[PDB]
Amino acid sequence: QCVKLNDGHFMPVLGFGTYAPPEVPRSKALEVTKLAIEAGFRHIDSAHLYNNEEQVGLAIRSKIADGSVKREDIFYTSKLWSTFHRPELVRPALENSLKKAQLDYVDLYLIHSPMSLKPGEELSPTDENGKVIFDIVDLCTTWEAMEKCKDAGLAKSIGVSNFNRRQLEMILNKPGLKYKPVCNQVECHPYFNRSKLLDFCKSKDIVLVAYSALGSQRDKRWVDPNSPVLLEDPVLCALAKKHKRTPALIALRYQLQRGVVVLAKSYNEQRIRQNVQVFEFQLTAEDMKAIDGLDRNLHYFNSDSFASHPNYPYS
Ligand SMILES: NC(=O)c1ccc[n+]([C@@H]2O[C@H](COP(=O)([O-])OP(=O)(O)OC[C@H]3O[C@@H](n4cnc5c(N)ncnc54)[C@H](OP(=O)(O)O)[C@@H]3O)[C@@H](O)[C@H]2O)c1
Ligand SMILES: O=[N+]([O-])c1ccc(S(=O)(=O)c2ccccc2)cc1O
Repeated sequence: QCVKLNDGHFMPVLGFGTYAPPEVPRSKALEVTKLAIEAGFRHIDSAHLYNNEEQVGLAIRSKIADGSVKREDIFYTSKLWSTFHRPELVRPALENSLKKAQLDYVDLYLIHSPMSLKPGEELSPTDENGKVIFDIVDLCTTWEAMEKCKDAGLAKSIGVSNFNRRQLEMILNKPGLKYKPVCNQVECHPYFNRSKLLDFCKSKDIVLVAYSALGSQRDKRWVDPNSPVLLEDPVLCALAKKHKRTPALIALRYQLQRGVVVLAKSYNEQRIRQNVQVFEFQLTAEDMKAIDGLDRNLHYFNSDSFASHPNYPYS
C-alpha cells in the first residue's frame, strides 16, 4: 500500500525504522533489515546519524541479489545531518550516503532536523553545558541545495523532518521554490498526535510521516524515564484486547486511518513480523476517538541538549 507524493513518486505507507543505539552491534542492522524485507516492509528509513547505512544498504542489495525484490520495489530514505546544512555541504553529504549504502539513488532525502549544528567532524558538537553548538543557516538555502540533488537524480524525492508548521511555511513561501517537500517526518503517536500539523500538511499535499509511533526507544540521552510508556497505556491495551491484536498494532493502525505514513522500529524477529499485521484489521470511529483522547503534548525527545536551540521546533 502506497501514497502518491506531490512530485509523483510513491511512498509505501508502512516503513521500517532502522535506528538502534550505539550499544547495539552494527551487524544487527544488516540482519534485521533483511528480516523486515522478508516480512514485507518495502520502505526503509535510515540516516547519516544512524551509523548503519552500509549495513542497511547491504541488506537491500542482498535481497535484490537473491531475487526477493527489485530496487524499484524498495523505498529507501536517508537524511542530511545537522552539521551539513550549509548549502555547499548538502550534495557531498548525499553522495557519502549513497556510497555507504552502495546505491545509485535514495528514494527520499530529508533534512533531518531544523536545528543546524556547527560544521566539523563531530556528530554532536557540544558546549560547556552539553548544549549542542548551534549554527545559523538560512534553511531556505539548504533547501535549494536539496532541490539540486533531486535535479541531479541523487534523490527521487526530497523532504524535511522535525519541522514545525512555521518552518515548513518558510520553505513553501520561498521565492523561486522549485519542489515542495514531499513529507515532514515528525514525532507522532497518541500522546503527541500532531493533529494541527497534520491538517496543515494535508492542506499542502505534504505527507506526515510518524516516527516514535510506538513511543520511542526511551533512550536515556533524550527521554525522561518518568514519561508514561505509550504501549502501557490502558486505552491502547483495552483496544488491543477488543481486537485481539497488540498495543503496538493499535498505535500503528491509528496512524494509517488518519492519513499518516507510519514507521516502526523493531530489532526482534517476532515483532518485525507482527508489525505488518497493521494491514489486517480496522479501528472503528469510536476506537479512533478514544485514541484521540490520549493526546497530552508529550514529545519523548525532550532534552536541554537541544530545547535551547534557536530553531527548536517545539513551543
Ligand atoms: N527523524 C527523526 O528525528 C527520527 C527520530 C526518531 C526516530 N526516527 C525514525 O523512526 C524509527 C522508529 O522510531 P523509534 O526508533 O523511536 O521507535 P518506535 O518505532 O517508536 O518503536 C519503539 C520500540 O517499540 C518496540 N516494538 C516494536 N514493535 C513492537 C511490537 N509489535 N510490540 C511491542 N514493542 C514493539 C521496539 O523494540 P524492539 O526493537 O525490542 O522490538 C522499539 O524499540 C527510527 O528507527 C528511525 O528510523 C526518526
Ligand atoms: O532515533 N532516532 O532515529 C533519532 C534519534 C535522535 C535524533 S536527534 O536529531 O538527536 C533529535 C533530537 C531531538 C529531537 C528530535 C530529533 C534523530 C533521530 O533520527
